[PDB]
Amino acid sequence: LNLAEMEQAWLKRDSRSLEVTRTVSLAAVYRTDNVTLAEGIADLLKGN
Amino acid sequence: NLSIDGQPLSLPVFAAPADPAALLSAAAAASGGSKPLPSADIPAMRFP
Repeated sequence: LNLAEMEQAWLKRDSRSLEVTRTVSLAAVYRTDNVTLAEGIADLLKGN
Repeated sequence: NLSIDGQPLSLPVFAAPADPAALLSAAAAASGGSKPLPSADIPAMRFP
């Protein structure tokens, strides 16, 4: 009975849903840091 | 109306006893209304 209560709650709360992709070019959010990946990756050369 | 010995010369008062009553108890049909259907909603899944 509890499982059926939960299943029917699910069947009422279930529906379609909007779904989106977001392409996050991390070079941009690195440009927000002005330390962008292109030169933030090559300079990293150490066995630290 | 007795005899010389005081014994009654008449026939005694007989009394037909009562027939034991037939027991009778209450018997009633169970009564109850139906239940109304719940509110409807279009689910997430198709009909099949």
